[PDB]
Amino acid sequence: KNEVVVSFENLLTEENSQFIADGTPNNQAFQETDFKDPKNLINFNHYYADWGSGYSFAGFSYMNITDNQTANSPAPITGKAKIGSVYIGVDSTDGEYGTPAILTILDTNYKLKGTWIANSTWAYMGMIQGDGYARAFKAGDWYKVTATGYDEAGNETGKAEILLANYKTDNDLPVKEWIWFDLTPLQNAVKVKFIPDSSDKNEYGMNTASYFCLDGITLIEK
Ligand SMILES: [Cl-]
Ligand code: NA
Repeated sequence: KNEVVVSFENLLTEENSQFIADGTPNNQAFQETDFKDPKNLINFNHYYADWGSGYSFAGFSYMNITDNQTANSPAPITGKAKIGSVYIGVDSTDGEYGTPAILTILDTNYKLKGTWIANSTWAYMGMIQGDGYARAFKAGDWYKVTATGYDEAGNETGKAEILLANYKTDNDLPVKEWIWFDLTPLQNAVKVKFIPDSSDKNEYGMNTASYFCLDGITLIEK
């Protein structure tokens, strides 16, 4: 069964750049658009706005941003992509005003094999020292990403999970590397939703940044 790695290389011309929607960002609400990879394998949804501090995204975004020092950076804590220079930034929430990151496989001969995943700098900084809204992690805290698969009609096909932090003691740290997230348990999913969660949460949702990163998204033939 042939494997293909989705790539957004050769799309960004400048350093420290990201996908920018065709529409006009506003400070009222997120607007939604989509982008597909150059091989027309997967459609990724993308939310965008500008609340007054510059372009703000949710859902998926391809970028080459390397800043792993600024407290609110969407860049992986590694400060670099797993493969090449381009990776995918994800800001995903579920619920009422939720902006979930849901990809759709377009070349339906393929299913997802998996992906590399890493913590965003924003989520990592929140866990190691807090960020006002988020509090520093201690024994018992965790950070998770759950992938839910669906068929074309939207019927659930399977679910997979991975931890990006799991503090057994006050002295532990979140995952600082790219790690492999096996997505074959989603079965023949066409649509895949990625939702982050944290032990640092309340009634309104999670306090740790709902930002994480993906790279080397791999498809395998069914
Ligand atoms: Cl648009
Ligand atoms: Na990459």
